[PDB]
Amino acid sequence: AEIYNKDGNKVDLYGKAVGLHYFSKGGENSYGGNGDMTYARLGFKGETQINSDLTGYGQWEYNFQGNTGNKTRHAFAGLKYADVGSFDYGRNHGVVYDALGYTDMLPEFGGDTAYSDDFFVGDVGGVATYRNSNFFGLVDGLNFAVQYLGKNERDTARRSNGDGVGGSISYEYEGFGIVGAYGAADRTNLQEAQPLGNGKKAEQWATGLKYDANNIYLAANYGETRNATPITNKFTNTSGFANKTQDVLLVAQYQFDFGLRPSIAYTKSKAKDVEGIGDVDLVNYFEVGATYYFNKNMSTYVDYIINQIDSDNKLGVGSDDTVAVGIVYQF
Amino acid sequence: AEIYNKDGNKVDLYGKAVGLHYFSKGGENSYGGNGDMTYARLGFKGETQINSDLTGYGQWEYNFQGNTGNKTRHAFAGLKYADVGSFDYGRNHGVVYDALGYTDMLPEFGGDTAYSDDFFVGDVGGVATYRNSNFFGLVDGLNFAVQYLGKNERDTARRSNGDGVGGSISYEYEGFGIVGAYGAADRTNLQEAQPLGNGKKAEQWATGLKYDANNIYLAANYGETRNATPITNKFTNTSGFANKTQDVLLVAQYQFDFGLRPSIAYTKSKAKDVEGIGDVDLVNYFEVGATYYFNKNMSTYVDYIINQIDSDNKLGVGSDDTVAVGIVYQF
Amino acid sequence: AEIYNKDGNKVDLYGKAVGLHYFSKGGENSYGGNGDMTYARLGFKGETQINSDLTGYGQWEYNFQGNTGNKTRHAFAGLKYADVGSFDYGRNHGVVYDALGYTDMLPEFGGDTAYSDDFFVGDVGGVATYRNSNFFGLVDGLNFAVQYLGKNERDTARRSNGDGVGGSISYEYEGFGIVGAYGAADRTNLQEAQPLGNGKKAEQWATGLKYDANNIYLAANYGETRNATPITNKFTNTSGFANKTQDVLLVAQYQFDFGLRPSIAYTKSKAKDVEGIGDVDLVNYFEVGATYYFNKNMSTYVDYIINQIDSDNKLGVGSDDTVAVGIVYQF
Ligand SMILES: [Zn+2]
Ligand SMILES: [Zn+2]
Ligand SMILES: [Zn+2]
Repeated sequence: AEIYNKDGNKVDLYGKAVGLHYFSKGGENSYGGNGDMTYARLGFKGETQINSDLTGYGQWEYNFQGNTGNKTRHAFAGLKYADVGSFDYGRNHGVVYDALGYTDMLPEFGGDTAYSDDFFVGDVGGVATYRNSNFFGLVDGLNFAVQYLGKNERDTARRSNGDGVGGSISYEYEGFGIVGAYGAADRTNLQEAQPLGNGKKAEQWATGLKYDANNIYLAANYGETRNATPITNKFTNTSGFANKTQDVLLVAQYQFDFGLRPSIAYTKSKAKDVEGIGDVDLVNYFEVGATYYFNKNMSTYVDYIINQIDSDNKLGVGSDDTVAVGIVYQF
Repeated sequence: AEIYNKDGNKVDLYGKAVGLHYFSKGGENSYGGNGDMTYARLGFKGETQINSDLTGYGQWEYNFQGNTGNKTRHAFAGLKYADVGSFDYGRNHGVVYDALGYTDMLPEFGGDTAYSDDFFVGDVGGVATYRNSNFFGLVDGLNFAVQYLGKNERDTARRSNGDGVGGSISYEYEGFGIVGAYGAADRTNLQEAQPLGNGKKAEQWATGLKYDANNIYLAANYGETRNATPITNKFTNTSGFANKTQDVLLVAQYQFDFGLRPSIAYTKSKAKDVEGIGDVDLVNYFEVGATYYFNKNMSTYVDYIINQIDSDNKLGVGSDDTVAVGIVYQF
Repeated sequence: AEIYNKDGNKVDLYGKAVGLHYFSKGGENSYGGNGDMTYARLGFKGETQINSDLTGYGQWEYNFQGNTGNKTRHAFAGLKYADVGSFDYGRNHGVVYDALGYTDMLPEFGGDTAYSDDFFVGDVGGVATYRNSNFFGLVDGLNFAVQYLGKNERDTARRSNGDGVGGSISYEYEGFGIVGAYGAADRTNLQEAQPLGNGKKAEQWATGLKYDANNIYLAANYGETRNATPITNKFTNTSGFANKTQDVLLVAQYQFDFGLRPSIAYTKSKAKDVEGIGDVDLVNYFEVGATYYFNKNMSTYVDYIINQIDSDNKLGVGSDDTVAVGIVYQF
């Protein structure tokens, strides 16, 4: 929904309402919880044409919970020059999300390893991102990004980070996409004080393949982290980071013409060398679900998580299944 | 204010600014308090036409305090089919508000028994509501709704609830409306732990008549609750629910052509079998007030509460008068 | 960006995204801090034409932090009559900001003495403001305002205030503006309980000159306060108000045609008769900075604060420099 178009400036307002309910046994010990999870979104996107070759842009988006959970998701501005690329700064996706966003396609769940405020894998504040598409207008399909992560010292370890760099490479050909991304940063003094996880530097990287054509969507991600994945020991009420993780995400979806979109997926996340515990799974589930698209504005969906986590998990990660049911209006 | 109209999708943005001040003696012991109460509202309403017979819709609205008090008020989406009715899920009005909203017409106050997060009587999160108007297109004026209330377990008893059902019937003829509504739900374990109120099931119901024609508005509500009205003993700092309440609300207003709209009202709420106290009034006042409408966008108002609560109230409910003065811009 | 124009009602939606980073040594002991400070703004402005001579209006604006700091900035409505003036009530600027806003022109910093929730000098809630421009349509350039400040009793002393009055006079001629403003109010019981600052009445006043023409901007402010400037003793973790302050702000800026806008400024704030301390500076710095305007929608900026505060400051006010870098998209 555009609200302004004059002097080469465009503004688009957008938002959605999501009525959303989670079902689990009784649901402290489930994958997703139990109860109401309804929320709304509001944001704008602006693009201004400064000259023939240069464009300016900003974007904001907020999450309002309708059930705590109220969050800015995007807040950034930047410039794009003809074939040199684009620069922007703000709260934006980490560059490793260039890989991980390949499998972030399920109706409600999925994307379990794209934590917010976790350096590079997800929704993070204070990142400057240089981006180049089709490699200086020379090689169509080939894209790359480099990103500087500013130091964020905050009250909790979970949401803090030090100075860091990362980058991504992508190639997109005949309906396929392959991607690799890597990032490293300093850990804050407070993080290194935490019980779990130890090391001066944190690191995250992932690769990915996707196929997005002929009403099919199929994507696979492999990632590894060092000292970067936040974990909590629900038994001893201890927090920190996992020294190493190894994560696999697979998704397969097909889009029927009449608007039904079934989905199957798998997610497995394993921490290694966790202080006190050793090897323990963080995430392990299959997902079967479907979305029904009535049109570009309206949809409903059901998202079942068959949880492979064992009830005897040592970190006390929840072992029960959760199904989400959701109805969505967006503009 | 519509911002989109193409492909049978409409989006309306709306909001208002309310400059608002309350006056009381000195005002801990007043009906309404004392000081600034200014606030703003923002929301959207969308409607998409899926086919000949089916429509999709969503709605969101937020309250921003300008003086804590920041709240989502509506967040829901749903579908409406030609003469079968409508279904929606989200944060919405309880179905008992179908009755109580008859007397919710005063400039600033009123509607004292339509608590938020109180099962069925007001603004509540996690409700699926089926609605039918003109009874399958057969009997004009006759409407009914049934509603399922999902279990909401939260940190305080006041804002939690268990699984529940409710319904409403309404008839609207020659300027009149009559309505009855009823709802029952399980109380959470935490609620039953509270000092005040005891019982496994909570219940609320109300009836109402209104006359809304010839520039007149006249409405009466009677309600009763069991184990559902939140009460606080300000003497002993004790909380819970009233075992029984009996509530009466009357309103009478006339709209002058030149934009003045005087208003008189009465509200009385009595709790019975309150643990330790017995019978005690929660609300007891007369209201005299007026709104001046300059047009569809601008208005000011004054709202005087003559408080009948006695200073010796045993729950320490406040006994002093409050007048509100308010100026409002809306679009 | 206007979204409505029919029946003499106009609504303008507006907002901006600001990617913003502060740089300081290591930055507890700096002027501005250190890290990400990105934020977004959203607001509307409405104007309705009631009759030939009378107009209604409302305005709201919110600040969303993207890094706590989420705030309503404006929320008010009012009426303007042909040559009698205008009245409005809400969260608005104190009338002393009529003076202080002259020097509030730097890219990111500046305006250090226009505290929010500080009676009269800045962003304050619960003020009714009468305003008259060109003195009843008789003397072009000559303007005045009188303002009543309602009592705000809150949990902290810093953000509370009692009943008060203030006013301002302004003259604007051939590119110049001169202004004087004054305000006085009661201090709340809680404020008078604080360690620092003592007196029953608080007072603030300031004068100002500005020159705003030929691509130049030049402004000077002098102010004094009594018992109104909030100060904190970071050594002993003590709070309150300064018994007296004396504040000077100077700014000089030039706007190049091609969009560069260099800026130099000076700010000095001195508290006197501070309980335990005596005479101590609160603010003391030079600013050199520049903004680059690409157009009416896009801009970037750098803002350097050369901090004159001494490391041996007795209130433990921070002594290090801070440079801000920022990119801005607005509509
Ligand atoms: Zn995002
Ligand atoms: Zn409502
Ligand atoms: Zn302001």
